[PDB]
Amino acid sequence: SPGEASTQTINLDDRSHWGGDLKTILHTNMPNVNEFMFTNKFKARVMVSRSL
Amino acid sequence: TGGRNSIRYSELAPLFDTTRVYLVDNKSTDVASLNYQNDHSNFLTTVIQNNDYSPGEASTQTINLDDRSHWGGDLKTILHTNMPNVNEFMFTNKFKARVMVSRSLTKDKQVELKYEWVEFTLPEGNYSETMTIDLMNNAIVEHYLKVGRQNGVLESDIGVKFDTRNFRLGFDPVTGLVMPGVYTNEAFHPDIILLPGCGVDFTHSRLSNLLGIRKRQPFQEGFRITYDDLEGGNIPALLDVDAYQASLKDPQKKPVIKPLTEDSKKRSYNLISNDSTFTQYRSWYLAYNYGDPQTGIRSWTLLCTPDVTCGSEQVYWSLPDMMQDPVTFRSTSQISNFPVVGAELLPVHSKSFYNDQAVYSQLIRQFTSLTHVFNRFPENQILARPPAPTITTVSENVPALTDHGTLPLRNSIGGVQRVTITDARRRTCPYVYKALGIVSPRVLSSR
Repeated sequence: SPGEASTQTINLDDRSHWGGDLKTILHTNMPNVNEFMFTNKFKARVMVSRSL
Repeated sequence: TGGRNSIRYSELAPLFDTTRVYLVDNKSTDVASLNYQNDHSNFLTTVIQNNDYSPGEASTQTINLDDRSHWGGDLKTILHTNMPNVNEFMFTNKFKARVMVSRSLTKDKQVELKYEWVEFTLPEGNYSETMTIDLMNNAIVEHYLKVGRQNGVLESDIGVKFDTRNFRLGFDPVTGLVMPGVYTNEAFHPDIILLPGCGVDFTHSRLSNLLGIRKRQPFQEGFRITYDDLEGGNIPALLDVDAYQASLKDPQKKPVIKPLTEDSKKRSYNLISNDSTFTQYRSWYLAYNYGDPQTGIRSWTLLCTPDVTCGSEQVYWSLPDMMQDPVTFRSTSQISNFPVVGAELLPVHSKSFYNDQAVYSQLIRQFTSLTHVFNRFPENQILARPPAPTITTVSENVPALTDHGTLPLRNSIGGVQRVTITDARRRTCPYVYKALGIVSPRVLSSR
């Protein structure tokens, strides 16, 4: 079971300090502008009223 | 041994050399909390027999066989079932047969006989060697009703019957007839009586074994036995008793030649020719014993003892959480593939008893009275009711105090072990009332 597996363990030998090589494959699809990367907002000051 | 013994538990102190851990189901605290949704053939047990801890909590603690040694334990077990003779699981409640299902005068003036394969099922229950047969014949009839008859089918032509007598004892080498005018109703092994255009298949039923008709080379998926197969060995016809007796008053030939044709209530005995002394009805027994041994069924089939149990099948124990996985077994979590530590025959034997009721019944239907759903054709000598054999057998369940060897086990036995009994096909077995395991670890070697 996945649960059951969560119990078992891989045991690198105890008598030695071990190390591992970590290679990874990352793939995204984030868009140009969006709310998260803060590319969808921007404050500007404009004219909002004109009266005599 | 020396420092390698120590069997330890949380603070409870050092125990030295073999001891005993117990695998039990009936443990009260466990039931309620762990194996609620499970059954006796696949449950969880707390092996920690310490009164003070929750079952959950216990599931944490562990029995530690000393680390410095490879340990082993003796596994004795008590298995007790109660599985019935016939049932859906062991495939003893189903069996396909091909019967007549329609009879109508086709469009011109010729006729039509259409046949079909139908699966009949028995009411689950534990039966006799015989009453089982009967249940089958009945199940054939029960169908003839819902369909057969109400479509031009006359009992005078029901296609399959499971009887039990040697339909050719009275037979006379010259007259070509069963002289005594009655097929001597003594029991001699289950048989199968077919008719033209039909037969039976056991491809998916152990009932075959109940009958005692085994395939001469079993590992062949498929078991169909049809008319055309039962060659040579058609039930000879009964001689006309009356015609013969009534004669002898006046070249000058006698009433012999007359082979009866039908019986009271005029049931056709379907004779091949208005000539031939042989009826169209064909018997397996007859075939096997009397027709060409090198060509007949005697060739590809084998005649043998009944056995109600339908076949001694075995079961497999598995204690995944407490014992090292035997040689080639892969370790997993798929219940239907756990490692196996012990095999044993499923606790069922066949007791035999002497039948007095053998003849008692021949002296009650000779003195007319009601009928059973079993003898719906009393006056037929063929669709009659197979004679009860003396010595019936009955599937009987029995406790099996078995004992598997001594197995290698892990040195860190979990607070909660999982027990699992499986069958040949690998699935729990509903018919298990009690499983009990006793393990006695003891040092085997050193690390």
